[PDB]
Amino acid sequence: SATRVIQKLRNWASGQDLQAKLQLRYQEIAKRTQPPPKLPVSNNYYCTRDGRREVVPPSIIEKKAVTPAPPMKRWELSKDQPYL
Amino acid sequence: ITHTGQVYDEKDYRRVRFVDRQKEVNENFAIDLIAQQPVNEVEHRIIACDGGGGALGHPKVYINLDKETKTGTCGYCGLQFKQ
Amino acid sequence: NMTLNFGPQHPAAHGVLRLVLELSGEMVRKCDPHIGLLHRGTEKLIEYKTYLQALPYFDRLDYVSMMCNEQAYSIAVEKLLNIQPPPRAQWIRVLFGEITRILNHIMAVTTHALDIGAMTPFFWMFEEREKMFEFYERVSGARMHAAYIRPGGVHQDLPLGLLDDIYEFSKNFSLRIDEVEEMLTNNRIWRNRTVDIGVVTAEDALNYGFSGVMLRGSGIQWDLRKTQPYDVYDQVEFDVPIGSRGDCYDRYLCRVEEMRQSLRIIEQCLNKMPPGEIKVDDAKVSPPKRAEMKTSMESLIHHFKLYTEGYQVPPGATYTAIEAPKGEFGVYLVSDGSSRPYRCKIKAPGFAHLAGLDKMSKGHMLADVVAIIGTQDIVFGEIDR
Amino acid sequence: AVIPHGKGGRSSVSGVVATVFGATGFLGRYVVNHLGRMGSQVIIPYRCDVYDIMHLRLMGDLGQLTFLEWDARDKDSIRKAVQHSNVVINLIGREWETRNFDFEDVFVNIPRAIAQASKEAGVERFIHVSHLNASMKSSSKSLRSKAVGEKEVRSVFPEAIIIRPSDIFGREDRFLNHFANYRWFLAVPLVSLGFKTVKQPVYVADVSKGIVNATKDPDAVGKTFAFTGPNRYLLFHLVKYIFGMTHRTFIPYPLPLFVYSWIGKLFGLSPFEPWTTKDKVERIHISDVMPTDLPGLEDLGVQPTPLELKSIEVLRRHRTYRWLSSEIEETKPAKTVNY
Amino acid sequence: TVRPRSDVTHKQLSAFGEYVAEILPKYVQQVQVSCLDELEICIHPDGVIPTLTFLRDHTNAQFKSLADLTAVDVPTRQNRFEIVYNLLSLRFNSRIRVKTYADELTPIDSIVSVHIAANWYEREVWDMFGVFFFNHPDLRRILTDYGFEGHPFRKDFPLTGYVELRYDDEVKRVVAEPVELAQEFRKFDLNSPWEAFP
Amino acid sequence: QLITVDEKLDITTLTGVPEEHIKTRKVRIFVPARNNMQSGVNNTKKWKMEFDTRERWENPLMGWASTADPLSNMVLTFSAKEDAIAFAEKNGWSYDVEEKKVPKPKSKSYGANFSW
Amino acid sequence: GSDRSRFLEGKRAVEDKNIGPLVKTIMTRCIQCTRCIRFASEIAGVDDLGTTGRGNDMQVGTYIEKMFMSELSGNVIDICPVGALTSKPYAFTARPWETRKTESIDVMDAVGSNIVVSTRTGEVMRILPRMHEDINEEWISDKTR
Amino acid sequence: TSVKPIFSRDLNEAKRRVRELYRAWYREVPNTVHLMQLDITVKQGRDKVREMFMKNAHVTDPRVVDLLVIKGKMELQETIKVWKQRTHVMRFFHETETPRPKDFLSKFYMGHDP
Amino acid sequence: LKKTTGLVGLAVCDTPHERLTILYTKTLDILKHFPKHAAYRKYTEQITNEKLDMVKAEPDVKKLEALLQGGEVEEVILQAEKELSLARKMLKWKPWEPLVEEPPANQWKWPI
Amino acid sequence: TYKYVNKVDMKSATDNAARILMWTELIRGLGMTLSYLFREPATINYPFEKGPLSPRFRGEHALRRYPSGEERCIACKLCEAICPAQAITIEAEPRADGSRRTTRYDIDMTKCIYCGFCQEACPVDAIVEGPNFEFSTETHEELLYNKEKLLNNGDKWEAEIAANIQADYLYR
Ligand SMILES: CCCCCCCCCCCCCCCCCC(=O)OC[C@H](COP(=O)(O)OCCN)OC(=O)CCCCCCCCCCCCCCCCC
Ligand SMILES: NC(=O)C1=CN([C@@H]2O[C@H](COP(=O)(O)OP(=O)(O)OC[C@H]3O[C@@H](n4cnc5c(N)ncnc54)[C@H](OP(=O)(O)O)[C@@H]3O)[C@@H](O)[C@H]2O)C=CC1
Ligand code: SF4
Ligand code: SF4
Ligand code: SF4
Ligand SMILES: [Zn+2]
Repeated sequence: SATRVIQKLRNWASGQDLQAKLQLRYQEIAKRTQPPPKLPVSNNYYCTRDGRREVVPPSIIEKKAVTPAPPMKRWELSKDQPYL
Repeated sequence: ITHTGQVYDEKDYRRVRFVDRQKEVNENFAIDLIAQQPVNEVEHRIIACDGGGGALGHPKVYINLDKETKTGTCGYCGLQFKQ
Repeated sequence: NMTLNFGPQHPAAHGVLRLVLELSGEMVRKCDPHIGLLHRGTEKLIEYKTYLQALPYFDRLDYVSMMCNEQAYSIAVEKLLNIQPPPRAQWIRVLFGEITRILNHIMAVTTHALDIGAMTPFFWMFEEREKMFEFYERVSGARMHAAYIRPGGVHQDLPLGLLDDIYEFSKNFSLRIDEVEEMLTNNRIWRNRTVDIGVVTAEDALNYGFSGVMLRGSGIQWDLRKTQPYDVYDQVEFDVPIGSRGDCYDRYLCRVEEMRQSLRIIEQCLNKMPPGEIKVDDAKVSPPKRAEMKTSMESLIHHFKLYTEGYQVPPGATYTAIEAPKGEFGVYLVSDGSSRPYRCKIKAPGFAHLAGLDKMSKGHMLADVVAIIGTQDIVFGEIDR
Repeated sequence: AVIPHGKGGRSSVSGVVATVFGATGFLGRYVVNHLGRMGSQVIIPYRCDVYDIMHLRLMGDLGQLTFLEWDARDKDSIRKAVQHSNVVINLIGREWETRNFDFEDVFVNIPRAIAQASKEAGVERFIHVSHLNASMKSSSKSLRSKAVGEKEVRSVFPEAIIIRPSDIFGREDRFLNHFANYRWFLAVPLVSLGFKTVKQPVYVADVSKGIVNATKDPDAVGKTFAFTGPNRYLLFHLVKYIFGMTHRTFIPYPLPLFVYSWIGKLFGLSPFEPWTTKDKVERIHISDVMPTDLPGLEDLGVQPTPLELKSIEVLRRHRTYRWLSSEIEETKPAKTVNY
Repeated sequence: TVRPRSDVTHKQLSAFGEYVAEILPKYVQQVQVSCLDELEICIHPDGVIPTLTFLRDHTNAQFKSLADLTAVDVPTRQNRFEIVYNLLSLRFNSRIRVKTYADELTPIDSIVSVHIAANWYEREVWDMFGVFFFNHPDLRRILTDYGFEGHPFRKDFPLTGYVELRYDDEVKRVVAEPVELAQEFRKFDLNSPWEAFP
Repeated sequence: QLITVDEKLDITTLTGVPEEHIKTRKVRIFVPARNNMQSGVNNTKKWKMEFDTRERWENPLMGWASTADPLSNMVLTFSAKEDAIAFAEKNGWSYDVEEKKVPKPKSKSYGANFSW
Repeated sequence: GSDRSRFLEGKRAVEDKNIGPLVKTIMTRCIQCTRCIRFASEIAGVDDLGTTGRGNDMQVGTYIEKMFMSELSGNVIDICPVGALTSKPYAFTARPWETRKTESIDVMDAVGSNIVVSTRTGEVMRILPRMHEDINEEWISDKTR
Repeated sequence: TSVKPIFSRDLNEAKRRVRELYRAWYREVPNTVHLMQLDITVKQGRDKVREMFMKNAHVTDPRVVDLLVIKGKMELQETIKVWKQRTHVMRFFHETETPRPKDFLSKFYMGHDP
Repeated sequence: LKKTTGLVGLAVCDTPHERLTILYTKTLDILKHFPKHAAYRKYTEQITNEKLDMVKAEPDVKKLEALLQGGEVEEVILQAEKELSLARKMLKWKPWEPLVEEPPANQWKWPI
Repeated sequence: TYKYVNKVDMKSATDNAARILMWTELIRGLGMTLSYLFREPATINYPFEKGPLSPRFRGEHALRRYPSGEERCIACKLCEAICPAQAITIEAEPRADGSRRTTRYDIDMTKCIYCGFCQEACPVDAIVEGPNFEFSTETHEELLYNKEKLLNNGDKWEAEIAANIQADYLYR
């Protein structure tokens, strides 16, 4: 909330719309005291869902040369904004 | 003297600390406040004691008020229950 | 020449540096940065602390990027355990990881300027950073070193109003960037101070292990969020801002773009965050819920053991790197079967960058060195560890 | 808890609580540092402003040092300070006589009161510090007064330790310095050209280590002591030693004590702090003392430190730049006297 | 709660591990792709510059950047320190670990020639663990105090050191002092005695 | 190359340990014993080298336990007697090896308690 | 075991009795593992303890309240894996992770039983047996504990 | 048994380095006292140097003496340069630390630790 | 043609097809002095051959690049020149030999 | 996807010299700072309008008490076994009611890190970490809190704590 002249002073001097993007929170802010929530929570044997025990001790290990992995696909310029 | 003693002996040099100062000591001893509470009468042989709350109190343990001889006391609240 | 030890207390840089310099008249002949002024022993102490009680060591390595440091450890401990975080948690880590990249860049661009002498950009953005802290405080409880991205997920769900408030901040933040944009991008004074200063050639950047915007600023194509994706970044779309003429300016322009690209990623995360729980719920790894531990015995035992003893991650070793705002932050965690780690080498994007200062700042005067440290975004917590 | 229970150092304890009254000035800041490094509690009574007692707060560890306000006019400040102590040390002493306090008060009346309460509180030791060569009719207002008090102390609280130190040198001293300061005003106007008067100077630490050893030494009870120091030097030579080490030109033009007496009078008039005064002038020129039979630092366990050694530290400031870097072997060699 | 993993990688990298082992038979003692899908080529200490040069400059394995150099100290092993070099290939989007063993008194070579990133990391390994790097330009303490005695990250070094600092008025300097801690660090013996079924 | 030397590789001077903590201090190689309170034998399998117990005293101000033994919380863990004696000799500490105490085989049978 | 619970029903409770001034039997903890009954009958020859009742209210406590008075008594604490009956003097003075454990020798009696002295912050908190096949094989006297 | 040499092969060869360091330090002590405005005398300091170079005077494993030199030289670099302030250098003199007594009766009389 | 190879240092190289042929051909030779059956010679000669095979099969740079699957050709060269240096360096370090020394016992057992 | 960031007719040449000679481009910055003196400062009146916080804000510790008046802490030692700064010492006894309570409790608030690993581990909600952050002290001793500077502390903010616990309990 500022005198229109003063704010047009800031819109003209800035060059950008300034009533729209406020750096100050007036009603933009969510009010506090949000209603209480209720967070979301057979054959559920832990032996089937064992992440910890699933891992194994490390594997120890004419012919054609092999790269560590297929060469990285080169990226391509962005469609929306190629140059900025 | 704190609810747990701690009172410094007059000779203790550890008393200078409180000179030009004083001693932080809570006046509300839980040994007595819990005694200033009505024994919770119950009908059932065993009773629960969530600490007067679900998830805002203490872990829920079932106490055996089976002998009037003894009012079960949940090890967490110190609340005596009168069968 | 003249050995002027740049001030350890000097207001420039991050105030934990010495940088003995040889002054060949006005220009600086050589730099020998003497870091160690903030070596608290982070890696030694972690060996004596359980995996949960070491997470905090991490948000305090690069205090500007809080939750991304943690996201590394959290990824490293998860891989050792072969468990993955639940879907909502992965989006929350990407949501918080992008808020940290905006806040690191607001830190790096604005503090570089005050070193240069521009004072207002810092004040306008820092108010925008206090708004962002509030988001950390309103999800974790602290405005810093939140300890929110824990192994298996985040510690607690997002509060009921956070995503609306993150939209309102992201909605208006873009104007704040180009407001700094108009202030510094075209100014004669900034371009002269920044352009063609500390040019680093592409092969030299890879050889010196720069691995960050310093790597991308010279035109090398590597982000680690699109090369080796972590979490759910594979499901969010963004453009890496690479640059040519590897000079401070191109590096500045890249940092301003990543703030803009992060708003694009934050936009997707709010639009597509899944309903679900925030922590994997095999109680062996992530602690049982407050109601469950107070009503079911298996949960009390699992809470007692997890808090008192620990996860006991299976024996192994892993190097997991995530794109922290500064650059590649990696933890080499060596683990015996015990609940507390055996070694935790924190690779700091910054130990490599500060080494480059002598090569990058050659044929440069005293004032250029202030810009050279500024464009490495070095915070000495990560370097000193 | 008089049982020291720890490896020597901070965080140990040697179990001796103490009230060191003059711990705002020159000697007490070292006493607290030794009593303190000896990890003994120290109730430091301060009438000063806290901003000036901070320099004392680190010379100790968590809880070791306790502060409380005391004003000599009123007791109960003396009483509560000494209430829980077992050791008491008296370091009160002022060169000039401020309008509110006379050599009477700072050297007799007060130490008496402190010792009064000391005995009343049951403290075992009342280490008291009176000046060396300081007896009745010693032709100096203070020294005479100082001895009068020594009696008052002994009377009220017998079995008290009484140290009588020689001139005390060491950083922030007003001995070497007073002489050094002469550089500012003309040249050293030494009476007797500085000859005919000899002074034994002792380092502050040597006295401080002695007071600390005495607080903890059993045989020290009811024992007077004189901390004379290693070498006896004639005044002219010591001013010349202060110069050369000060690296500023020296001129020992003479004059009679009576003139300088009248002179300092004016300096004393200075409201804040006399640069010099009749009493000081006297204790410098006329004051001369030969210890004869008193235990001393060696007896109490300190090897008196010669002035030849620790004089850089206290005069390296008084040099102009371009001389500041001057080392010690370069300093004009000194020489000792017997007389 | 079971990592989403790609078996393609295990195989592809395993295959590279055999490739590196075939190309350099003289220095590689054991190659293994762990189940975390990462690769580790363990080399004799003498192979530090040959193995890393082959990886930095080979068309089928370009490993341009040194992610980090660190040394785990297993006190039991005869050669306690286990220097580990983690390297990244921007070209093939993959990472490798070359780890070699060094004792207290046997130095290993310096890769500063192969990667200039290591100039600092090698100084930190010397300061932290005491491993010495041969023909290393300017090896000297990176992180510890100028006068520090002892190598801190060694498992045999006390957490809290032996010296601490304080300002002593009597000497007007920050003086060291044997360490006295007001609360020893309670060492918790938290480690279960029931082992997990593998 | 390959010079020959005959020392017990005393690195006592490369370690950096203050003399008094390398001279008057006895390591005690031993395989930790089981916590009678539990029956898990996973904490009695690796040899540990712990140092002597020196003064643990009380902080006068808060009553906490204080100490001046820098090497107090030190429990190096080895995998065999041989590798622990080596480390102690390597660092110049005095050792007191204690042989392992594995329970001997005690024959157990269910039916036995039914005899008469 | 299992990450979660499926027991949505009501738990049971037994009645704490007094077995002596050394053993605190908060026996609602008991997993009816009958180690106590056996030790009491096979190592210490005092057959005072026993099981009473069938079903889910089998409580392993003395039918009449007669204290378990015998040497070798405190071993029940160490041998009950559950914390149903534990030591009354060392009731709540500590918690095991903190206790620093130093292995030493029994001096109260001449059998020289091996023992582990558990010390926290410098005062002994409990002495529990450590196994010596020949001298004390996992057991220590009521006196030396 | 066989061991690779760090830098020197025989103890004698190495000692050549040990002396090339002694000299260096000796010729430096004077400089330090003046540069770092230390207060101890040239003689006094030079004494310390010998003490140290002497403290280590019992090892015979060349590799160890090859290693202590290096550590030794590094300490010069810092001291030659002023990378080390007065505090650092003066720490070699235990100025505040009260030297611990050694006599048994002198220890029994204080501190339960041996 | 190409105004600037993205990477800062690498500068546009005219005659890409030529520079390469020379570097690749030199290499195909340095490998010759390697022991008959040395993995390096057997594999690096397998690669260098395929690239020389395309360097001469296709005359359009941009095209060539896709085939060599490198970055800008100015890079395919940077690499061709380094392999040559490794090839020279490898022939001295003689990596093909039998292992220098087997690890001491238990020098690679992590759960220690 | 990658994006380039930094990659003459007289009309253009004059335009370039009109932006170098009659600087017109440092003017687009001066008007940019002129756009901000006329806006409302964000500064809050500090002592009178303290900034905004959340019920999750972790500050000064406090020991909650059961409504009856019975201390909630049952000396588990589940809160120093996790406290990473190694700050807590809670030596306990049977309190002579037969109950189970502390004789000792401690935080050294010059070691604590306000991580809240003690409020989430406590199975009874005894130790919390309140929303204080104005408790600076002129001395070192006033930060080594004892059980009575945490219990009467918790006898102070319990009207203000419980609202925030009840406000966040579900999310926890
Ligand atoms: C044909 C008719 C007869 C002939 C008539 C005369 C011939 C035509 C004359 C045309 C004159 C054009 C303007 C010339 C004067 C302006 C100063 C100038 O020449 O510019 C120098 C400098 C340019 O900077 P740069 O882009 O780096 O150029 C050098 C590149 N190597 O500029 C700078 O960078 C200086 C920047 C310093 C910081 C400036 C900050 C802003 C200042 C705002 C001031 C606002 C108030 C000004 C008015 C005050 C009035 C009292
Ligand atoms: N060379 C020397 O200094 C020698 C000293 N002595 C004796 O040793 C004692 C200590 O000397 P020194 O410390 O240098 O003397 P100071 O001038 O430093 O005064 C000693 C302390 O006494 C306090 N004090 C002075 N006057 C009063 C007063 N009226 N009421 C309360 N406190 C007061 C001062 O604190 P505040 O700032 O609050 O006044 C000061 O901290 C002296 O009494 C002196 O007689 C003996 C021989 C030589
Ligand atoms: S041993 Fe412990 S648990 Fe097993 S029965 Fe006897 S008491 Fe119940
Ligand atoms: S505070 Fe909570 S956790 Fe810490 S002891 Fe008391 S109850 Fe157990
Ligand atoms: S907050 Fe973290 S640090 Fe402070 S006490 Fe609770 S746990 Fe220990
Ligand atoms: Zn209850």
